[PDB]
Amino acid sequence: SIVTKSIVNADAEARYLSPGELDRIKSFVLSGARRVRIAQTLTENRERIVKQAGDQLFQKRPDVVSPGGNAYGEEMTATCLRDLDYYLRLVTYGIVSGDVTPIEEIGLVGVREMYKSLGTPISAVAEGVKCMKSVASSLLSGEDSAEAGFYFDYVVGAMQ
Amino acid sequence: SIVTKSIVNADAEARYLSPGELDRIKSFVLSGARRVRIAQTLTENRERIVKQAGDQLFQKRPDVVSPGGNAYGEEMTATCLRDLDYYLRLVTYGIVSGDVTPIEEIGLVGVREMYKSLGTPISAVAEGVKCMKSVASSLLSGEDSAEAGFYFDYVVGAMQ
Amino acid sequence: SIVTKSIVNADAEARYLSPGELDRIKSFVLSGARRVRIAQTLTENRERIVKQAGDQLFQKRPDVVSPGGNAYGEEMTATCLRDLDYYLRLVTYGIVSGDVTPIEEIGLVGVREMYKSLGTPISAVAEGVKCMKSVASSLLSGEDSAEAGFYFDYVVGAMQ
Amino acid sequence: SIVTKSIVNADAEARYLSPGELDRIKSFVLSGARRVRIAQTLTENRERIVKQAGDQLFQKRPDVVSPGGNAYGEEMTATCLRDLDYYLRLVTYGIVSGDVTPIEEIGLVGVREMYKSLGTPISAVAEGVKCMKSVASSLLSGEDSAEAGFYFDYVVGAMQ
Amino acid sequence: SIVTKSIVNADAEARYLSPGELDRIKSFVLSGARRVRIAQTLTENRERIVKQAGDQLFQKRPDVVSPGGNAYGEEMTATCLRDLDYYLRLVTYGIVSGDVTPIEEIGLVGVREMYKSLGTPISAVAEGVKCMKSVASSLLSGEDSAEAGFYFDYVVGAMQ
Amino acid sequence: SIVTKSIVNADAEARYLSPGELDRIKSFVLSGARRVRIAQTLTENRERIVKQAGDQLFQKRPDVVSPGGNAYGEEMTATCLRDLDYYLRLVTYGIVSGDVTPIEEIGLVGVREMYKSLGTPISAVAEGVKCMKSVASSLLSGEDSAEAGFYFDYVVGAMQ
Amino acid sequence: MQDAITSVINSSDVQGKYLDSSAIEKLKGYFQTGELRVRAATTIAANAANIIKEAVAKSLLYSDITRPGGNMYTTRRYAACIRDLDYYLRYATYAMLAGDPSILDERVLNGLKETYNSLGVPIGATIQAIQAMKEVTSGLVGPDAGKEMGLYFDYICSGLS
Amino acid sequence: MQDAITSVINSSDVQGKYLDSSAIEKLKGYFQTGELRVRAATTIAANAANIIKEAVAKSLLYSDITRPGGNMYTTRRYAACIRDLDYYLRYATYAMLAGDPSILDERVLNGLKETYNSLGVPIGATIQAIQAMKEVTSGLVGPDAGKEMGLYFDYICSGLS
Amino acid sequence: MQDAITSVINSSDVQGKYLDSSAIEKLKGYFQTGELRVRAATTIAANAANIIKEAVAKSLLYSDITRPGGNMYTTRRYAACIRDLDYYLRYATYAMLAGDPSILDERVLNGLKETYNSLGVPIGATIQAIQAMKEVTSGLVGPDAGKEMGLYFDYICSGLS
Amino acid sequence: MQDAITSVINSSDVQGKYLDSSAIEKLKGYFQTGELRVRAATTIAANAANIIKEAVAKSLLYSDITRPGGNMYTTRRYAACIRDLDYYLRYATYAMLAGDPSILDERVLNGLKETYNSLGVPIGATIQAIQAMKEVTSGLVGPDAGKEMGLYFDYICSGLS
Amino acid sequence: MQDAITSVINSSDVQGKYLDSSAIEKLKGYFQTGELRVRAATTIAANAANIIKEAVAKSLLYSDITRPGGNMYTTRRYAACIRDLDYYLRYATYAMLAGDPSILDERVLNGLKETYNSLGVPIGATIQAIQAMKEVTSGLVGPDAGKEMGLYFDYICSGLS
Amino acid sequence: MQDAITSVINSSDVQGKYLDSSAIEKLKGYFQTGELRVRAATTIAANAANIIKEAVAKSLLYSDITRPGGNMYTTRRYAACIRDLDYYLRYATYAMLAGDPSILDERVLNGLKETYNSLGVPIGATIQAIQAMKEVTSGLVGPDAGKEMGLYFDYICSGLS
Ligand SMILES: *[C@@H](C)[C@H]1/C(=C/c2[nH]c(/C=C3N=C(/C=C4\NC(=O)C(CC)=C4C)C(C)=C\3CCC(=O)O)c(CCC(=O)O)c2C)NC(=O)C1C
Ligand SMILES: *[C@@H](C)[C@H]1/C(=C/c2[nH]c(/C=C3N=C(/C=C4\NC(=O)C(CC)=C4C)C(C)=C\3CCC(=O)O)c(CCC(=O)O)c2C)NC(=O)C1C
Repeated sequence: SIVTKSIVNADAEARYLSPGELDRIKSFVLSGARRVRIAQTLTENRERIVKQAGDQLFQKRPDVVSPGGNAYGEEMTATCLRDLDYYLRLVTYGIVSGDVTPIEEIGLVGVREMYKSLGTPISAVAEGVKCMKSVASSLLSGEDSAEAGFYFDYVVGAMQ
Repeated sequence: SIVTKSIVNADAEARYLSPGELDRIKSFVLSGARRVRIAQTLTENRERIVKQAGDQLFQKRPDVVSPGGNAYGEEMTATCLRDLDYYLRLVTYGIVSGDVTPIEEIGLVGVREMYKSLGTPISAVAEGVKCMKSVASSLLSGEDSAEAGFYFDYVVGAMQ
Repeated sequence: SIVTKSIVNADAEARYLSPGELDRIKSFVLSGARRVRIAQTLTENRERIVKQAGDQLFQKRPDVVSPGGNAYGEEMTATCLRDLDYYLRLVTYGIVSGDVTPIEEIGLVGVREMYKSLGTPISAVAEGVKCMKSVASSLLSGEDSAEAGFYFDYVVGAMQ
Repeated sequence: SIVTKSIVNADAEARYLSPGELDRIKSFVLSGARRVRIAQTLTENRERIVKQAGDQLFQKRPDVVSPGGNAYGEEMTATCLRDLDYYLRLVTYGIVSGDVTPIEEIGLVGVREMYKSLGTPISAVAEGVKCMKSVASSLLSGEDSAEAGFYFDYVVGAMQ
Repeated sequence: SIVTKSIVNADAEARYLSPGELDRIKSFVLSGARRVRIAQTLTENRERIVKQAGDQLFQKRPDVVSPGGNAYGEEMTATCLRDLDYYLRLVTYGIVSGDVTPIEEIGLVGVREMYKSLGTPISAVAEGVKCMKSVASSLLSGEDSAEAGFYFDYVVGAMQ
Repeated sequence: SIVTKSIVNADAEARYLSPGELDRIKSFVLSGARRVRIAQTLTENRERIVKQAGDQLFQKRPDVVSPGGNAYGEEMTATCLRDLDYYLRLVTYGIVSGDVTPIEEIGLVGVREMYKSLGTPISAVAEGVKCMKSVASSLLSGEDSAEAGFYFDYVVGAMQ
Repeated sequence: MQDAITSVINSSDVQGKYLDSSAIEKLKGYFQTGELRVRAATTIAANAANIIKEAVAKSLLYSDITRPGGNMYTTRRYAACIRDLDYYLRYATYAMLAGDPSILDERVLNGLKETYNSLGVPIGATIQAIQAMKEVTSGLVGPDAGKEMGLYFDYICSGLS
Repeated sequence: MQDAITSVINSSDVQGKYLDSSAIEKLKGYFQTGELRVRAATTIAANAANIIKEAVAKSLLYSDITRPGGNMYTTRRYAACIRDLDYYLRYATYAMLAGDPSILDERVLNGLKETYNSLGVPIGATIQAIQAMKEVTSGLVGPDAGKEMGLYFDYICSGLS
Repeated sequence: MQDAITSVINSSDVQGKYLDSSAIEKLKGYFQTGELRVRAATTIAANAANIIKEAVAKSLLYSDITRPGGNMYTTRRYAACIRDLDYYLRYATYAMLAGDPSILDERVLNGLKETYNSLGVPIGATIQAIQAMKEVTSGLVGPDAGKEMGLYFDYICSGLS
Repeated sequence: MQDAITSVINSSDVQGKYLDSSAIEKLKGYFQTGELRVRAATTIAANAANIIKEAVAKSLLYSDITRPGGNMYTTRRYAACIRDLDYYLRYATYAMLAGDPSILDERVLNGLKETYNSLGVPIGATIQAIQAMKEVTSGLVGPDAGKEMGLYFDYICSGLS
Repeated sequence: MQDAITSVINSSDVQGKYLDSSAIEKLKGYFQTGELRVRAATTIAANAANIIKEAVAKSLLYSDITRPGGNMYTTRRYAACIRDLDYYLRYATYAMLAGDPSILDERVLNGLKETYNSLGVPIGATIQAIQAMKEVTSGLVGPDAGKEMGLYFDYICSGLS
Repeated sequence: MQDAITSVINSSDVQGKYLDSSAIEKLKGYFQTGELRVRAATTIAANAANIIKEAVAKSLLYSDITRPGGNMYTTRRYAACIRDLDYYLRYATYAMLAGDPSILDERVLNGLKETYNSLGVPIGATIQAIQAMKEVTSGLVGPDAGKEMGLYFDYICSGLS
């Protein structure tokens, strides 16, 4: 969270928090309800954001659906949409934290080593997350949608 | 400002800004009017915040007013209240910036070397700024007053 | 070459060459003719090693041949086989040098940044070079073939 | 040995061995018999290479044989030829290893501190080893002799 | 002492002492009696050097004697003259040592942190030690007085 | 000199000189006449200290006088006694300086590289300087002799 | 090194669970006490040099510990001791701003009792000095912010005893 | 290294002047365009890898520069060139988020023309590549954010020519 | 850190003995298996990324260890685990090219069981993963090179158990 | 970096000459003024903070240089300026204790006029401040020590002009 | 790390006591033996390379320790052993010049017996070599300087046994 | 920093050309002179300390340069000069083993004439010393290896003049 981040930076410089740092934690705890509602909307439309984005994936990157293809059918294509639910969950976490750090630790540090091991193309996972983004920016209005989207675009961009 | 600070930190890590950093510049430009009003109130009540705080200084630290005393009369006591106007001005600067950096650069880096040269006691300058604080927290309500005060207390605390 | 490499390492330790280093340059200049013949065979069968390996690529990774596909037809598929001729040429260079350094400098440092820019999958370029390998190990006997192959396998392995 | 040396250098760069490094171990294990024969010749003519070189030492550096002299007679001159047998033995070790490292560790690191302690002149030990060299290059033909000699000249040169 | 200091510097450079260093310990042990007499004079006139200097302090810095004042009467003014006896004692120590190191360790490292905690002005402690200096340079002739004074002036100067 | 040495050390710590450092320059300028007399005695007995020590060298290390020998006769033996006059001169320099630094710079840094180039044994130059020492400690009484000797023994000891 | 918000997120993640109502509850509970924490936090920074002067006065001064042969005698040791007091106060404010005591188990109490028994530092006079620092702070941040702050001063004492 | 806000503060300070109405005017003018800047800023981060692929395609590819003996031949030089393109785009976004071109005079154009004439890098093909990067960005951030962004791409070109 | 050749040389040297027929025997025996070692060595480098993908598939995947709360869950821990597998395979190839297991006692197994019981890494699932890596390699280097290679995979297992 | 004693020694050494009567003369002349130098040296260390306060008061204060837009405005620049004054005084005392101006050509004036014209520092107001520092010192060390000291303050001025 | 002079000063300071007659007594007693210490100190520096050659000859040479498989066999180990002898002699001279054995408890014997039992160094042959170094020194510095010197050689032996 | 083999490879690569008969010609020509180079290379390493002693004797010794006030007077400067001679000989052997003079333009002659005119080193007496080093080497490696070696000694001289 940005509380952790402001404590860690002040501790490093062996001080108490600055004015600009106490204002940043205030702006954050008073945005906390906006956050908890964006997250709630995304957790509720879980099944939808994943299935509709996976359906959309197989129509922009069709190469990964069977001839050769890492998602090779009934146990595999299921696992590809699993991984999409793993990043949807890390994105709600990030939004209530005001911080990309729980997405980084759990799913972005070492993401290239792991997917080159399994033989999965990572441009295709980035494209998947870009498709869940759209399906979420539909279910979300004006400023809630600009905010959830900051966190989907970071995840996508750490994947290529 | 916190814009400068967020650019400098991203550049150092050779990246684009984070979600939590773009939210921090948004929270700041939308607080910008609250800032510009707190500053305006303090610039307008300039003569008052300085004279009334100086009058109050000479009643908590009386030792500095004549027997020995660095503020020694008509040219000196005038210069002591001058220095109080120099820190009032650096405090309004800080509030509209959301940042202690223009107070640090202009008046806090090297403040001990300079006052031990002139023979001025710095506990007494810290006490002066603590007195201008009070005279400002009177002229300011509820949350404007908690905010101007974050910046007066930083200046005081870098002085002892 | 391994001459350059032995001079650079002795210079770094500010000395003349060791026994084991003068023996290594001797073993190398007396293998020089074996090298120049392996290279000659590969330069002569240039058109064959490239076209037959490209034909083989499109049969193990078919995904890259048209639906979506980076090699998208008459100007593109031509460019994919071009890139195969660029790495065949860097491999003959390496064999006469006894050194992977001219392959590294010209085509392996920055190969991931460049292919993620163009959108080319690098597993597919590694697979291409693995296919030119086979078509070369056919045209080459017993020990010439074990040697050319050390250099094809290094290039492939720096690509994933 | 050069096997140890190639493993240590690849491990340091956290990799598998290069083409040029696997060729260097191959050139070495196939020279292994040439090595084991040069060593065998030197181990067999042990008594000869030492006594004849010591006899020759006392005729180029005569100063060390009695007036003052570190080799001062029946227990001392015996010990001077002992030390010559110690470096003959470290030289055969080096030749079968393709490496100066067993000569360095056992007899060249700290050789100046030790001889300045005992009062022995080291130019005189270097000259001794230069004399065993000659007596060996006689007993050895064309290329065996160029090779044993790389290792005698390194030992001599680390001694002044 | 300068014995400790000369051993520490030679040990650091892993050597025996220089000519210039053995001459410096000789000059020092033969001055040892001059030292032990200057110290003795100051230890004997202890009560005098402290009370007369404190009486003099309150006449150059009068601000510290009651209105506000850190030395605030019967328990406080007593403690201010205590601290003067603490630095007189560290000064005799220094003179017999030929070294400022026992004054530094016991009373100068951290002297600013400690006095800003208690609220004591340090210019006023420096001024106190400058007053004990005078009362000592009266009781001491020609060269004994130039020497005790090197050590009073160091203490004063590390205090502002 | 020890003036240079005390300035360099204070400058490094960006300060004025310590008590113990101003006492060390005083002890030195008041010993200055003792120094200038020891030097004068050695400069006057120049021809004697060199010829008598060289005559003595050839009787403790006789090996260096002709059979093989670096001092090989009329131009060579002359040059060996020259080098003895070079170190006598650097020793008088050192004594008036209270410092081994003019002996180090002019004749001890690089003394091993230079003598192993010319083929001169350095134990033999150390022994020469040990012989000029004796011839000087005869011409010098009680404490002048203990002092000149600190400087002859340093030179000898930096030579083996 | 976690505050209340990441504490909930990790507990979710080892179960592979999205944030449920129970987790949203704990979360809204921090965000509610949030403005409380920033204000008390400022009040301590502002009164730092001062809480410490008063706490030292009340417990440590004019005692055996400040007289020759005591662990606070010499200027070096007096200054190294109020440095420690600064560390205790700064870190207890951190853990309150965080809502969680793990910065204190991590970067403060991690083998401190061992260091103190080694250098020969009196732990009892330190717990004495922290309990006073506990009284002066609570009588400056007010009651709501003080029940909370006290927890972290108390967490320090129990890790030293 | 100043943004629009500290630019005004310093200009005040060399005169020893408090912030006057004129300074408040310039200040409110940044704070007004502020949300505009954060949004365009995100849109570039999001489309970074992509603006560059399209700009390279349009200007640099299948030319003499990519064929043997050209400054973009070898993988090392192709990767070092889109690295430079990344630097230009990231820093132009910075200067727009800042409202001021001094980060670009400071950390980007500071003696670059000299470095480019030394290593033998073609400045004309780089200005070509930046002008294309200028077109692709403006046709993605929209018109309000694009008049502004273009200024900073243009500031780069004039410092290279 | 010795291979077969220096092992013989040192054993000679603590006895002050020249290389005798017995030592020449052991020496010629390495030089004979030498070309065997360079070839198997290449075959592993060439198939490294691949031996590991297959070994993981066979032992570690779709299990409790990859699901939340397992030591291979999170990308950081999945990548740190196949990194370890890379270390085991690279070092077993080293020790075979060397003829001797001392690089493995030295730079791999030196207090690893202690590190694994500390971080909480399952040793049994690692020995499981190494035994599979043992099967895939032997079925790629062939029988002569495989009796030998297996010794070094086995040496790792016995130092973990 | 030489004092009077090594100056004589080197001049001897480039001629391969032992110390002659002329050299002994110059040498005894330093050793004679030696106690003079240690005393004046102490008197400056003792009055350092003070010479500088008085010199600043006399030349630099209440002027354009201390008011906004002047090179001594801001605390950072006031403190960096009396730091320079400290450097001038400490080094002039060094060169007097040494008997020779080479520490000043070496570690002080080595391209300072260039640095001062770069940062925009007024050299005339600095020579003004040094000449005052020259007056306050001479009126504290006394006449014998003052003819000498002045030489080194003057050596600084001529290297700045 | 204290010599006789600071030993007395600290013992005074933990009591807050000025230097009394008893302390002045101990002090004058060092200053009296002082010229004795500087002279013996020079005589060892002058004869250092030599005390060691003779001590080695008498105890260590032509034995099992110098023959293959002995801890002084190889040049590296012969040179590392007379290095240790140099350390013992240089530090015993230091402690005598100091009047106090604390430099030896501090920078020499601090866990050496542990290091020696680890590397496999024979302590008995080292105490043998130090006792010989004890005999050669005393028969070169003379009797007054030798009762004293011996104490420090003996202090080393008792810390190794 | 290229030898004859990479010189040919790069010249091929800026043209995007495979190795043609002309390139194979130049290549076989190095591989043919190759054993020649390793042997001459050994002969210099073996006689290094010696070529230099003889070259110094012939040109530099008993002259003005070794007497007081000369650039080779003092031990520091005598040792720094035969160090330079070592650098010239070691690097000329490198460039011959390489077949190409670019290591000498790169790591030896790169602005040396400037360094020599700065420190005040006589270039004419150095070219004198290198020409002698040229004569002693050729009269030790024999004629085939000597035409070649001389080229590199000559390349040094022309870069100093
Ligand atoms: C089949 C092998 C793969 C494939 C390749 C492919 N490459 C390209 C475009 C380019 N490739 C290069 C490569 C290099 N330039 C170098 O400097 C080196 C080192 C010697 C190499 C290997 C370059 C520069 C280009 C760009 C073209 C140019 O001259 O500027 C493409 C075309 C991309 C496009 O759409 O424009 C393709 C198809 N395609 C695959 O999918 C595979 C498996
Ligand atoms: C003629 C070669 C020179 C010579 C030699 C000489 N050596 C010795 C004494 C010793 N030499 C050694 C050497 C080594 N020990 C090792 O560990 C190694 C590495 C394998 C070597 C080379 C040692 C240990 C000794 C000491 C004897 C012992 O077993 O302890 C002497 C005798 C010195 C004495 O006076 O006691 C001599 C004569 N003499 C010369 O002048 C020359 C040219």
